[PDB]
Amino acid sequence: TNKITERITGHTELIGLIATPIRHSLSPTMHNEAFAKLGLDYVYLAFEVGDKELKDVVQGFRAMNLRGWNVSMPNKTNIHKYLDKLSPAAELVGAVNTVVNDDGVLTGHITDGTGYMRALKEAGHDIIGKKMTICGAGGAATAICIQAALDGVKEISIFNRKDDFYANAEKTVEKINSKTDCKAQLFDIEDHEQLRKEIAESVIFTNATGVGMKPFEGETLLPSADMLRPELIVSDVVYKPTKTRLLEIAEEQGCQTLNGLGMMLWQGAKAFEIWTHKEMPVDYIKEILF
Amino acid sequence: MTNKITERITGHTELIGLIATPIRHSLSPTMHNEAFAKLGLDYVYLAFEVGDKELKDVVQGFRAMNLRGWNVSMPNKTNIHKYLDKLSPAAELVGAVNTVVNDDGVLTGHITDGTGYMRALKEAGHDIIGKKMTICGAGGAATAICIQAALDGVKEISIFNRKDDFYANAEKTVEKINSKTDCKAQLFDIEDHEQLRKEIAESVIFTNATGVGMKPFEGETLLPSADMLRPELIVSDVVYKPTKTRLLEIAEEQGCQTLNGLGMMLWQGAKAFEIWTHKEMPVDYIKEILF
Ligand SMILES: NC(=O)c1ccc[n+]([C@@H]2O[C@H](COP(=O)([O-])OP(=O)(O)OC[C@H]3O[C@@H](n4cnc5c(N)ncnc54)[C@H](O)[C@@H]3O)[C@@H](O)[C@H]2O)c1
Ligand SMILES: NC(=O)c1ccc[n+]([C@@H]2O[C@H](COP(=O)([O-])OP(=O)(O)OC[C@H]3O[C@@H](n4cnc5c(N)ncnc54)[C@H](O)[C@@H]3O)[C@@H](O)[C@H]2O)c1
Repeated sequence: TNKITERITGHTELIGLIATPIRHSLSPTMHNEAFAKLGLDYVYLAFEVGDKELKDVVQGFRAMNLRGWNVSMPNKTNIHKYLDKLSPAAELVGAVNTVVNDDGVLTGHITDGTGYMRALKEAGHDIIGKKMTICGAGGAATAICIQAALDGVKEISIFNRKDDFYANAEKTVEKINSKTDCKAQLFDIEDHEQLRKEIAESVIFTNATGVGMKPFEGETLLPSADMLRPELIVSDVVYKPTKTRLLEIAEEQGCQTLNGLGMMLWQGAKAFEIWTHKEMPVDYIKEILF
Repeated sequence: MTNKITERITGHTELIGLIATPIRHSLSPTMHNEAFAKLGLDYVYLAFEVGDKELKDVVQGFRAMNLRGWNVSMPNKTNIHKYLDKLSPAAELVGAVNTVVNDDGVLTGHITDGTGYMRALKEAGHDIIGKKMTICGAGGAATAICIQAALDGVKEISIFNRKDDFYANAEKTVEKINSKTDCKAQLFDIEDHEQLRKEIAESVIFTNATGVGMKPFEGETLLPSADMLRPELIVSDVVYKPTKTRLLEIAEEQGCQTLNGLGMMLWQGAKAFEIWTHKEMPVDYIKEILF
């Protein structure tokens, strides 16, 4: 006996993911499994789209009436030119990773920061009204620092090395202090004495850099274990490995820890809720993915 | 060893589109997604509501998206050549495109309905190559069939159609056939029953390529009387919903061998499937699932 098994028919609609490289992404599995579970007639697909293709793809998407899509490197900071509106965070961050189409009007959103903050809250970590020291000034750190500010974190000390992102960090600081009530400051990651004071004075220490992840597995920006203390919360955006070097040291010091699994899941949920006004079953998806 | 990921669509899966409007009740996506699943090809087929105002932006967007290919239907078949790079011989002579394939950034337009019709006949043991056909219709499907038929080597084709918007198209099709193929084509009024009787009597096959037999015209047929048919004559209809139109009902009763449009539909898909993947769609397996 043989019958129809494909849930994809002429009624099925598309949610995209446009970036490059991108085909190894886990996001399609996340959303497809989420749609399947909820009985939603959508499929999610990734497309290799870069600078040269971006304008055409978005015009194409409007013409195809797509409900929305994700956007990843190297399009996140450029896509606003082809959108109609931006969420407060996208406008403040200057990056878009999620687009939604409402009656032809394209609104750009940024869900990485939201996801990160949500994952903390779900993990039972309250950093609202408290201080955070964070490493990094890239796409993720920026979204985290701004969403954190917008959510009510009182103070953020940012540490980054003197590379291509330091100037972005400076903007993040300036953006945070001028258009937010959160107080932010930037420090060189090599300023180890300042790093010590900032960590001691923070309820959370967060890695938002590629350090800890390939090609830097087994490496941490943390110079010494004695900069951590038992009550300190230590988090990392990295989740492959499930325990970075930083999170290993953290456990050894008695700290409570959290890798990036939560953040990737909840940034997916955010996107999903934006497109469907439904809650992604994170616990279910989590099981399926890991 | 457990693997709950039951969804075969990942960041690797590529897209084959269908652009037209209306188009969401189309069966094509089931057809290809089932074929892809069965063969293990990492592809998915989706439909998009695309019409005149959206066509140019969509095709330009599929190029940017580097899609492998897509199907095209009403009302885009005759306008799409404008945004393509090359056309198959049949696509250029027909002037319509229903299938596009992207080879290294170069988009080629193909027309598979005529190909699908002829293939279905051959699979059903009917050889009309070098013979005469009488056909009813002057719409997209009839035009594709007549032109492909001529290209495949049909010797002569008598076309019948009512005096509606399509008659002018028929005349054009006749001219295309006579001037660029070795086939002889003539056009007659469908209400000229005596010419119809004669053409059918001189043909090896009689084909309906109009919407008569299909709702809102079920139970109805353009064939004025059973008298015009005979046991040897092959009678075919492009319609397959219903699977047995009044025409095929009458033809059967007169001892004729019949064939509905179910093969045309399957083999039109098969052709597309083959232009895109260079593989054979398993028609037999897909027919079980669909119908
Ligand atoms: N959990 C999630 O869902 C999630 C989401 C986004 C990003 N991430 C992870 O966060 C990390 C950074 O992402 P991004 O998009 O912001 O990257 P990015 O390229 O935008 O930023 C790179 C950041 O890491 C720093 N950096 C890189 N190499 C370094 C080194 N050797 N020493 C010191 N600092 C270094 C840079 O200064 C900068 O702050 C990646 O590992 C990524 O996988 C995780
Ligand atoms: N088997 C397949 O895969 C396949 C593929 C394409 C079309 N079709 C079917 O073939 C039929 C025609 O397709 P098309 O796209 O060429 O249609 P079309 O709208 O382009 O053309 C309609 C044709 O039918 C004729 N017609 C319609 N109503 C009539 C009537 N009451 N009396 C006399 N003539 C009439 C017109 O004269 C014209 O030639 C439809 O029923 C369609 O569903 C089947």
